[PDB]
Amino acid sequence: AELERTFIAIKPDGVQRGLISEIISRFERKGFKLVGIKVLIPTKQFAQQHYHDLKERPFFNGLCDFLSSGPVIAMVWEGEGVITYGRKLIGATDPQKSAPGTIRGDLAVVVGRNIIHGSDGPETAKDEIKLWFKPEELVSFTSNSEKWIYG
Amino acid sequence: AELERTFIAIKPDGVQRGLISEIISRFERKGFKLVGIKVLIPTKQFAQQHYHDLKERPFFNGLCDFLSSGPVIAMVWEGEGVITYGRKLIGATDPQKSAPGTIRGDLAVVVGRNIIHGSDGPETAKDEIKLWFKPEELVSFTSNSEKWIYG
Amino acid sequence: AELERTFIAIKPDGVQRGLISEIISRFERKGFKLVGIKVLIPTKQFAQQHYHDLKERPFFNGLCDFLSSGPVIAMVWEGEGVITYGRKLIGATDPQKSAPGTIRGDLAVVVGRNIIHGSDGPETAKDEIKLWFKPEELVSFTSNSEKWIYG
Amino acid sequence: AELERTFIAIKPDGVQRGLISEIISRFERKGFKLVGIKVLIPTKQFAQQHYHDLKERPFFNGLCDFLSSGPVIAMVWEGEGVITYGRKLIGATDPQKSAPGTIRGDLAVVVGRNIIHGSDGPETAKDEIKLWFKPEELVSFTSNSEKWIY
Amino acid sequence: AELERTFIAIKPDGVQRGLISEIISRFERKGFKLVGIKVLIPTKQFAQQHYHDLKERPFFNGLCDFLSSGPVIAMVWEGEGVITYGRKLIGATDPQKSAPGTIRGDLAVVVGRNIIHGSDGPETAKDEIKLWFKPEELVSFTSNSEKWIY
Amino acid sequence: AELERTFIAIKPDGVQRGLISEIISRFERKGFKLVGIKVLIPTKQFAQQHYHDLKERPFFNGLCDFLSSGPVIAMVWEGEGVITYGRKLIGATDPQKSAPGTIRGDLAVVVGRNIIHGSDGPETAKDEIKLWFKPEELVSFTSNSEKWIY
Repeated sequence: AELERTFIAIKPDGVQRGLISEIISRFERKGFKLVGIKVLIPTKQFAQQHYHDLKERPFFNGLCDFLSSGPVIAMVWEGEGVITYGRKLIGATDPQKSAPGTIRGDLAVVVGRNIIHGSDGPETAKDEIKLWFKPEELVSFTSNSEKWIYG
Repeated sequence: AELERTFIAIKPDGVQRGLISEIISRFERKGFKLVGIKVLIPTKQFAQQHYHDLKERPFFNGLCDFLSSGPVIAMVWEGEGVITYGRKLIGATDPQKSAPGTIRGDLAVVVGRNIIHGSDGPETAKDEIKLWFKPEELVSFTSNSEKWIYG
Repeated sequence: AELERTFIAIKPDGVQRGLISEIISRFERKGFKLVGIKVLIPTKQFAQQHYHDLKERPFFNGLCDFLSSGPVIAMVWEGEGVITYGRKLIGATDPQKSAPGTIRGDLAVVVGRNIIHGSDGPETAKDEIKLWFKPEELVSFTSNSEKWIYG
Repeated sequence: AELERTFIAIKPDGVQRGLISEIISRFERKGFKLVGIKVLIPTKQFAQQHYHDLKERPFFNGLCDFLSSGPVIAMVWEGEGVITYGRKLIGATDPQKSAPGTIRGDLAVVVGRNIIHGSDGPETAKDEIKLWFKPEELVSFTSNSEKWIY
Repeated sequence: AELERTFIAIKPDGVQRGLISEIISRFERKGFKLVGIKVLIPTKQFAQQHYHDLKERPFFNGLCDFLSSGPVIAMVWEGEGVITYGRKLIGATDPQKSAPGTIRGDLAVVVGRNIIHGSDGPETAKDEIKLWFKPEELVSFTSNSEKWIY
Repeated sequence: AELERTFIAIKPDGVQRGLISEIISRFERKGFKLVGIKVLIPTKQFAQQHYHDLKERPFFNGLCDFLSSGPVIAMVWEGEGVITYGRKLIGATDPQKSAPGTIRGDLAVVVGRNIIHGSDGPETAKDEIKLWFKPEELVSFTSNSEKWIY
């Protein structure tokens, strides 16, 4: 249960707006642990693979062109219910409908530039991790704070 | 749409409690842009003009005496849906009923000292701006971050 | 009304995770005032006295063993509606169900390690204060900011 | 003594990089009080009568174009020794040589884009304040925290 | 070595200006541990046996009245070299002369209201701690983060 | 000139003490750009070819065991004078001797656990970067804020 993992990615707008430290702190200070991270520029190809679910939607091409229009911070966070909470933390899809206190609510204005992405379910989480990370890049260790975060 | 503007004012209590930087950061870090700002001490007269809508209410006189009991930070923020979000950011009228994460919720205790004011609609927004700022004091420029905030 | 007081305690997990300054700031920056504080390690005995209400529940013993498994920051905050708001600030009992922006929501993961405790009612508040503090340790003064927090 | 005022301006690069809240906080939290503030886009000319003591240098022109390439947050801060501490807060002219903890040392990288400006003396202060603010724009009030700051 | 303790107190002006969280954070985040804390309003007399080494000076009386003009957050911090670093954290006696990054350099303006106090040596520490805390008020535990701090 | 890169790594004690966000912010907010980052648990051996210039010292072994006792956040930052300022940001090798405002002065206590590492020169940088990152792992893009930083 405390081994659940989710995929979080700071999209290009987030990175180009210098929200890395800020976004990372919301997950770090919560008690979740960073078991994988990397910077990279998705190829339009790769982008389409990540969005394979939306391949036949109007905005599909835009999403792919955008997700590959700049650097991206890919991450994998471990923790109990981290997938669900990662979303609670991220906020509504549209910033204008997210409550202050959530990442999108505090740091973004409109849907098209909603700075971050988080897995929306246990399965997509696994797929998304499998797609952005080679198992060698992932880590396994016990945080010192674990005794007090879960006990 | 991305040109909408709202009026935000840090009332005397807010200023006397040193919440300027803090309040400003909630709007700045969101992605909205400061197109007008000034410090000043409203005259009871001016105050009544701003609250003209409440001229025949019990508390009217209190509001006017208070809004002129010290310095005030008047501002105009530009951004898509900034008027509505400016309110979401500000929180409920009564601090005790605002959720943590909102300005009033985090930084104020009771209704009578709810530290800030934001326009509550597209029309009052225009009137309020027209009343606190001479067009010369307002600015127009494109933020560097615009490409990534709206795209 | 502005004299209401509540009991807030940073449990061992909170202290062992270095959340003192952070937790304290949420109450301080709100406008409430610290009228009593101390550090100490509850004895399993004392713990049972504090949890006397849950003496015949499965988890009772766990709670007592835990509340005495390390240092604790006991506090008493004064302010209008501070009891109720202290809870709003703390968030749901289970971190996973607390909204970002609340202490538990931002800084904790699961129910068993929900880092803090706040009185849940005007009566328990009085009892809890009476139990953790000798009247000599409590203070009475008027904050300079009072004129602007309540007026 | 505690009525000393200095002029602080956030340069276009500062504003453009959204450092308004951050900068203002360094001053507000110290105890100084904001007695004058406005946002404006300096005219190429205006820029020149600000950097006038440098009209002799080979960068005066470069400076003037930049100080008008975008919005500027002009400010007036009051407090004892504010002019001098204002500079300590800002740090060395060259970010590379500023100490971590100072505005430029933390938020800027090179001299050409040192995001902020602060009067360097009692005189330049007096002038600078008069050059950027009409006396009405400034306010006079005693902060609630004055009794505990001084 | 890592059991060294120092006495830190937030003066009335500090408390009155709501700097409790801010100050405590500078210490907590460094790695030192809070082993003793209380809030109290020093009696005019109590103030005098604290500033006793200064009963000779012409401000001893002024000091004593002030240290009792309001609430005070008294604290005891433990950690290696805490006494010395505690002072570095606090900064110069005179805020005007403290470096940005230090508690006084960031949150205070003048000497008369330098918001905080920290033991200046191993001895004054020992005494100061005994003068403000009963041995029960202090705690002894090994922080979870000890293994990674030392 | 503005393509200078340095290697920054958050040591196990740093990661274990949840200072990832804090450290990264000191760099991000300055204007430097994250062009390479990964998390990994160095092998006892790997640790040795990093601290190789110290294989002569009586702590080389101690160092190597530690740099592999837990996860590590390895990073590559780009910006003008980044190598040098990166060090100013980090502060003295010994936390006790670092100034408040620096990463070690604020978040660490002793030399043995100084939570972070930063290349000390242009050469060691070049090597260190090549030792920890495959050229694919690094990225090349011009940040939106480049026009206002330089």
